[PDB]
Parts: sequence; C-alpha cells; structure tokens
Amino acid sequence: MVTAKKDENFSEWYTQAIVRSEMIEYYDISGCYIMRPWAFHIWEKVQRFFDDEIKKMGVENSYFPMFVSRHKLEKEKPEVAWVTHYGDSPLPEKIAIRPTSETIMYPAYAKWIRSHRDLPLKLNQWCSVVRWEFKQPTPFLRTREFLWQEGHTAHATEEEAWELVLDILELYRRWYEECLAVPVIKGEKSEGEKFAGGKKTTTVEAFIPENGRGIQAATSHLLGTNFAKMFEIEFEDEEGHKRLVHQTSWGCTTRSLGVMIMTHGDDKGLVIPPRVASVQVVIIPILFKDENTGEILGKCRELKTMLEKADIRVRIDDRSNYTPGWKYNHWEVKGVPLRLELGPKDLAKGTARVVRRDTGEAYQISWADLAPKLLELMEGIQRSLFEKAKARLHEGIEKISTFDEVMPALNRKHLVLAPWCEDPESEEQIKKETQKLSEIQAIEAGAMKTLCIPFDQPPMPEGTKCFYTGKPAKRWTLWGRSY
Amino acid sequence: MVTAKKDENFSEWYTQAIVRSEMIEYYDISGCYIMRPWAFHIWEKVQRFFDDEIKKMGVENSYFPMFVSRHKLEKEKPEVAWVTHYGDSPLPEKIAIRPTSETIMYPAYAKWIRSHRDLPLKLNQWCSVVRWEFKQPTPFLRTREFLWQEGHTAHATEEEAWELVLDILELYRRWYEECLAVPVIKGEKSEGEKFAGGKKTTTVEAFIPENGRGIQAATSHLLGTNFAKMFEIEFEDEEGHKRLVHQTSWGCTTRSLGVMIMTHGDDKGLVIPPRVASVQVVIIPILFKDENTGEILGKCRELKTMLEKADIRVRIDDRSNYTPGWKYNHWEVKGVPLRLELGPKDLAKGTARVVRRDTGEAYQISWADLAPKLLELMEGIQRSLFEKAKARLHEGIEKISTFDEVMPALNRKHLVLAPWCEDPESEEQIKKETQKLSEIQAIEAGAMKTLCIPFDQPPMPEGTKCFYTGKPAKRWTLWGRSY
Ligand SMILES: COc1cncc(-c2cc(F)cc(CNC(=O)c3cc(N4CC[C@@](C#N)(C5CC5)C4=O)cc(C)n3)c2)c1
Ligand SMILES: COc1cncc(-c2cc(F)cc(CNC(=O)c3cc(N4CC[C@@](C#N)(C5CC5)C4=O)cc(C)n3)c2)c1
Ligand code: PRO
Ligand code: PRO
Repeated sequence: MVTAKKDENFSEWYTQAIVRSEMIEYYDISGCYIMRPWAFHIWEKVQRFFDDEIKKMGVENSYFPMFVSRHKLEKEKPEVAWVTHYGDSPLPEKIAIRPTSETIMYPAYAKWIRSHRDLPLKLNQWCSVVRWEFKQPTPFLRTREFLWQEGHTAHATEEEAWELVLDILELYRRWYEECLAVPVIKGEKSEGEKFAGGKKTTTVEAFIPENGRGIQAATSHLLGTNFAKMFEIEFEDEEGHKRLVHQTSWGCTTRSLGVMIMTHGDDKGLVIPPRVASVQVVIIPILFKDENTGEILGKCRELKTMLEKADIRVRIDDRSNYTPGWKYNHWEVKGVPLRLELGPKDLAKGTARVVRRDTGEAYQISWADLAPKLLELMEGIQRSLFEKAKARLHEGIEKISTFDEVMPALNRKHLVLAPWCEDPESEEQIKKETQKLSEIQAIEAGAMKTLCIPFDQPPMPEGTKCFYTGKPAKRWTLWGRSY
Repeated sequence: MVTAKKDENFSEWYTQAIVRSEMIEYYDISGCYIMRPWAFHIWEKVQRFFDDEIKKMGVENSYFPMFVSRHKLEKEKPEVAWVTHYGDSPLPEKIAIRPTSETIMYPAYAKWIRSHRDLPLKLNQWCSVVRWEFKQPTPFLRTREFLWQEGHTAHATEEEAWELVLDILELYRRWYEECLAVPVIKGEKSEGEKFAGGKKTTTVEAFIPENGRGIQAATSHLLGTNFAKMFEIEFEDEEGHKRLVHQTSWGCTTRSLGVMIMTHGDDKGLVIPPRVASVQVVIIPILFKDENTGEILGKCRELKTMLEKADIRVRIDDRSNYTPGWKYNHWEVKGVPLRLELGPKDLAKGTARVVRRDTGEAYQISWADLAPKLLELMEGIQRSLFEKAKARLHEGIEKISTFDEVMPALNRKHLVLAPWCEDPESEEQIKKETQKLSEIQAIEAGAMKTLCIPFDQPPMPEGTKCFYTGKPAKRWTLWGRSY
C-alpha cells in the first residue's frame, strides 16, 4: 500500500509510488536507477509510437558510439564523464561519455553530404547519455544516466529545417498528450535558455501542481547553420556552389514516464493511461472454496481470449494464495486502469463486474458487450485523465502584468504568464531577485525562470509594458519555478 | 563497385563491401564503428524477432545502468574501461563501464527473490557494452563497443535453468539460420573456454571459409548456483528452507551481421537474405527520353502498392539522373535480393523483368502473378543461401583421428573434428604447439583451439583414443583457428 499522501508529502508519495509498483530499483552508483519491466514496458510503447511516426517522415535509426574524443568535444568550445584508463593502462588521450551526440555524428555528416541530392539527411538513435552533475537526482526526472532518442537532420534551406523542428515538436505533443495523457505547452525558449550553439530552441513544457514547478518535457532545436560552420557540413547546388546545410536536433527521455506518473497518480499509487498500460485489464476470479473453481477460471480464460481479439491487453491474476482484497490493492498500486471481477454469481448472470482505476466507478457488463464496452471505457479513462490534468494546468497559470504579482503567484505554486521585453539580462535579474525573495521567505517557514514563450499568444494590447522593466512588451512569456 | 575479390584479398573485400554499401562508417576512436541505417535496419529486424520469441517465454525487457562500482566488480574476483573524473572533478571511487551486467543486476536479483513463488525471474536488456582490448578491431566481429542483448534468468532448480539455456540456444540457432541463413553448430565449450564463473557454457559456432576461422556466433550459459552464492540470491520453499537459485545468462551481438555479410557476399558486394533485407525488391523504371515516363512511373507505384499488400518491402529508384546500369550496380553492392525492371516493352506485355541477386537469374513475370511469384522466389533465395552455406560448412570440417592430421587440415583452412580426452591441460598444449608450427610455417611464406563439443556427436567406436594424448577418447570435439 502507498501511504504518503500526494498532496502532503509529494516527494515521499512519488518515491513510494514508483518503488511499490515495482517500477524502479535503487543502485549503488548515485543518480542511476534500474528500470524494472513495469516501467520499461511503457518506454517500449512510447518508443514504438515515436519510431513509427518518424519513419513516416523518412527518419532512419542508426547507432553512433558512446565515446567522443576530447578534441571533437573541444571543437564546440561540464557534467561530462571522462574515461582515462583501460583497466590499469592509462589512455593516451582521455575520451568522454556522450552527453549528446552532435559532436560524434556531425563529422560523419560532413563526410556523407556532398550534393543537394544528398539532402535532407534524417537520422535518429535510441541510446542512453550521461550528464554527470553532483546535485541531488530524482528518479526519471533528473538522473545521471538516462535513456532517450536523439534525432539529427540536415536540409538545404532554413525553412525546411524549421518545418521539421515544428513537425517533431508536434510529435512530442502527441507523445505526451495522446499517449501519456499529459497536457503540454508548445513554445520557444528564451535566448538564455536555448540550446548551446543552436539558433532557436522549441520545447513542450509540463507542470507539476504539487510543487508548482514547470518541467521541460521534450525539445526540438533549429541548429540552423551554426554546427555546419563548426563541422564544415556543406552541399553543392546543381550549379556547383557550396552552401552550408541547415540542421535540427531533437530529443525525448524517460523523464516523460516521471511526468506521467506524477500527473495521474493518486493516494493509492500509480494510475497508468490505458494507451500505454502494459496490462489494461486485470481479471481477478473470485475463488471461494465452495465453488466450481475450474469453471470460473475457464470463463476467465475465455474472456481473456475474447478481449485480446480486440487488442485489449489482459492479465489473469488467478493466484489462490492471495485474497481478492490483496489483489485489488496490488493492481491498484501498479496503476492497471481496469479490473474485472468474476465469481459464481456473475457467471450465473452472464455478466462481469468492472472497476475503473481513476474514479473507482463500478459497472456490471454482459459478456457479449464486454469488448466494445471496455474499449469505450478505456477511451473515456484516457480522455478523463487528460482533461482533468488540462484543467489543473490551466488553474496553475496566473496571467499578470506587474512584477509585484509574481511572489504571491509563486506562493500559490502557480506559473505566471507575463508581458516580457525578452532582454536576456532581465531574465538573469528576475532569477536572482525571485531566488532572494524565496530565501527570505524560507527563513520564516528558489529561482523563477522563463519556461517558454508560448506559441499560443494571448492578445497583447497596444501599449502593454514588460512586467519587470516597464519597457515595451514584446510577447507573453511563461515563467515559473522549474526542474 | 566492389573490386577486391572475396577469394583473394578477403579483408579488403570485407572492408569494401561494408563501406561501399553504406553499412559502416569509421570513427576517430579506434575499435568503434558507426552503424548507418543500411546495417541498422537488419539489427532492428533480428531484434524484433528475438524480442517476440523471448516474450513468449515470459522474459521481459528492462534497463540496468551502464556503470558498475569497483567493489561489485571485485565481488566476482581486464579490458574494462574506467571512469575516473566528472569533467575536472576526480571521482571518489572509480566506476567501470559494463563489459557484461551480471554484477550490476544480481544484487537486485538477490533483493527481489524471496520465495519460490518469485521464480522463475526472467529479464533481458538491449544495450551496448564495452570490452577495451588493444588488439586490432574488425567491424562487427570484434569491436571495443558493441550492441547486444543480454538475458539473465533465475530458477528454483538446476534442470529448469538448463532447459532454459537450451531453449535460448535454439532461439540463437533460429536467429542465425532462419533469419540470416547462416548455418551454425550447437555445442558445449570446453572447461578452459567456458564463461568465467559459469557452470557450463553452450554456443552456436559459425565458420568463415575464406580464412578458415571458426567464430562464436552467440552464447547461452548455465550459471548454476555459482553467482547465487557470490551474490546471496536465495529463495524460500513452501516449508521455509532457503535454497540457492540456479541461473542462466545469454547474449547475442551485432557480430551476427558481420557473419551474415561474410557468409553470403560475393565479388559484387553484399547479398542480404530476403527475411532481413530492409529492401527486398528494388523497382527500377526504364526512363528513355522518348517514352511515356508518367505511365511507367505510375505502373511502378501500382506494383509497389500490390507487392506491399503481400508485406513485401519495396523501394522505387526513379532518379532520372542515373542510368539503369548505375542503379543495378548500386543496389547489387547493397545486397538487395530482387531487382524489378519496368520499361515500355514490359508495360505493353503486362509483365515485369525480375533479377535475383544471388545467381543473376532473370525471370519475366506477369503482373497478376507478381506477388505470389516474388514470395516464392524470396523463399527460394533464402533457402539457397542457407543450403550453399551449409555445404561450405560441411566441406570445411575434416574428421581426423591423430594429431599428425591437424596441420594439413589447418593448411586447407579447415576445422577439424577429433576424438578428445577433454583434459584442459591438453587444450593448452595443443594451442601452443599448433601456434608454434604455424609460426614456423609462416617463416617460409596462429593457434588452434577448441570451438565446441558438438551436441550432434558422430559415432564413437568402442576403443577410440584421444587424438593428442592417446588416452581414451571422451567425445568428438570441433577445433580450429578462431576469432
Ligand atoms: C536540484 O537538483 C538539481 C538541479 N539541476 C540538475 C540536477 C541533476 C541531478 C542529477 F543527479 C543529474 C543530472 C543530470 N541529468 C539531467 O540534467 C537530465 C536532463 C534531462 N533533460 C534535459 C532537457 C531535456 C528535455 N526536454 C532534453 C532532451 C534531453 C531532458 O529530458 C532529463 C534527464 C532525465 N536528466 C541533473 C539536480
Ligand atoms: C587479433 O586481434 C584480436 C584478438 N582478440 C580480440 C580482439 C579484439 C579487438 C578489439 F579492438 C576489441 C575487442 C573487444 N571485443 C570483443 O571481444 C567482442 C566479443 C564478442 N563476443 C564475445 C563472445 C560473444 C558471442 N557469441 C558473446 C556475447 C558476447 C560475442 O559476440 C563480440 C564483439 C563484437 N566483440 C576484441 C582482437
Ligand atoms: O540535448 C539536446 O537537447 C539535443 C536534442 C537531442 C540531441 N541534442
Ligand atoms: O557475456 C556473456 O557471455 C554473458 C551472456 C550475456 C551476459 N553475459
């Protein structure tokens, strides 16, 4: 049983939820966590979805090395792990473990791209990267090693690369919202937050109500020609002139599982959206000692067969050594969206009892309706999870016009949406001031930064001033405390 | 065009074949190679096959960390890469990159397994490992980083673990023989060659005729209780007694692509078995300037649609800036098994010309027969590739009775099958003597080791003596030079 309450000790609740459901295991190297099959299966599902979608765009998978030479990493010139010795033997030149693969892939890119006919070049890989920070890790959300995909494309024109950046960002919206039922906000990162060496960084941002923090959910960068200049990636037009390619890179990580967990979980533990649950329906037979158990289990198997014909993912928990009470809790903690109960009374009526994980609502369903009804219930659970989260997201954002409204909204664990002049020095000043005010507050018991400049801009009245400098406002920006 | 001949400069031929077909790219860190999509797709295919098959056995995927602490690696107590510094900051205790994950996973195993009801525990992961040897690498076959899967299971009894070892070894036979059309020999490794700390190691072995070398294709270990003792992995029976679990581990790598390449390739370059080719049929339209090109390309698209309805994997190379001659060679080098040619004369006859990659045989096929006929041709190419390789394998093995027959058979680039007493010291002596004889031979221009003790044992006459000690022979053993 999960016992910490999500709304009272959030970090303990999260730890319990992911450990008791068998999603993660601890490890003797700090900041690394084991992903057990119950979490792993969800990764496999979103991985298959995203793979299928990028294949339709002509992206192909590949595999580049996990090591990068010191001097190719220096061509770009920090949380980088260095390998220095093969066993006992010191290396002649230390090599780093990839934190990202731009400097690993792009010398190959330069070799492969010769003519405009070679473009676009579109590659992805699934692997893990390492970012070795000493700060406190958080399972899924901030870990020293994490699984991701990174996609890396090259085009003849800037407009083609930017269209691809936005197509991918839309795939990331679908990954969170369609697969994980997590609402996200599209937008552009500020100049100070954008990717090192990139031209423009787009993001989808999510929000964790319980601690008021925004979290970057996925990212899609217009690199433009910046890395092409660095690595001499050029193509020939049909007339023979050499031109720089225009590039994109984009990535999504197992952080997405963390965000799903926190968005949908409740005081009983995990709640997994039907579209990614590896077990959508757990069938629990009632097994009175004074019953035809063989008949009950037989009907369970028949119902499994029937539901699987509709591509529903079913498990029968027929263990006689645990009570139905124990099983209910066990599969609740694990987040299975639908529980189906079959005992002698149901068998005699030709119905089953079905309980949905998100609300506890129970239904009596005849066996003949079971597949279409469960399909409909699963789509309804998925939509409900998403819409309720969308409502919490919207309740979480305060639209302000002056800096004096910031700290009251932060103290409500809200994000703010404010008219901003987009001066980078002002973002630095806002970070430092809000951090100071937070510290001063904590003495009586930090920083607010930009999360993104949303694509969907509310109306900007003609003379509106930046909320912090009083200069002309340029656009609405979303700010908050952040991961 | 590939220009080195497979039968004359084998290593140059292999390099050309994998580079010119765009399968691999070089990298500035020795012993690591980039896998471009043309090779990567074949990995994805065999990966899907093996995943599907182990899932039916109840194995589930997971992901364990890439790092292992010095002292958990010492619990077992060398080609191990050590991480010592996060950027500038020296680590308090150096950590190694995984060469294999037994010591990473098995402390978790010990924590998770409490009762016999917890068994069997069956996990797999797909990742890369590093084995940092200074010797000369070979793309796919011996690399410093390589992709694999490793599966790790734990059972209540030794017989259950051994049945699983053999079930997996059969999956590896299917991986090579059914998917890659590469014949392999099942058997048990000798005491000196078996896995460190394991009880018994089984293998499937392949043979490379052009250099006479056996190569271990995949491996499936009975660990028995050895690692359970090391890591305290114990379970409780129903009466409450604690017993050691019995374990297996097993792995397969991208070496398998290397073996496929070398087995089927010819002087024109790659030949890819239809069951794993990412392009099974390349459609090449003839594009005379004085023709209805639109009609020709339209019919190409229709034929693609029709073939894809039969799950055939099709690409249309409709580029006008290359000749059909150039395209024929380009897709030959890449190993596409079937080429389909459509020009105005074919269109007028309602037929297509189809050329198979392995023999060059051409066929005229009416459009109505095209899907069933190509399906049949692809199964015939797959079978032919396999049977011819099976014949080369069989021609490659000499059955001997005395040590004086070894060097003549090695000089024929053959393996030998000999009655052996299985004394480990004799294997060491045979390695050293055959290496010396080889050196002495090379002066006028090394080692033979056991490859496996085959499951399929030829008849052993009642008084047959070991071929090297003259002691009683125990079993037939397969020996050869080796990777
Ligand atoms: C208060 O204490 C902290 C403050 N700041 C950092 C940490 C921290 C602690 C650690 F122990 C280890 C690390 C290193 N891992 C990461 O930084 C990281 C980044 C991301 N990112 C970055 C943005 C991105 C998106 N979208 C990009 C696509 C990639 C995405 O997913 C995802 C994950 C799982 N890990 C950070 C702790
Ligand atoms: C004459 O020069 C040499 C002599 N001896 C070694 C090398 C060499 C050169 C290097 F630069 C790097 C390395 C390290 N990589 C590997 O040892 C290795 C082993 C395997 N293995 C081992 C057995 C196995 C099977 N079945 C097990 C499942 C795993 C399987 O696939 C596969 C691959 C791709 N790499 C070795 C060079
Ligand atoms: O790390 C990043 O943000 C980009 C996207 C994945 C590859 N590099
Ligand atoms: O390296 C080996 O041979 C075994 C099988 C994969 C995991 N460890």
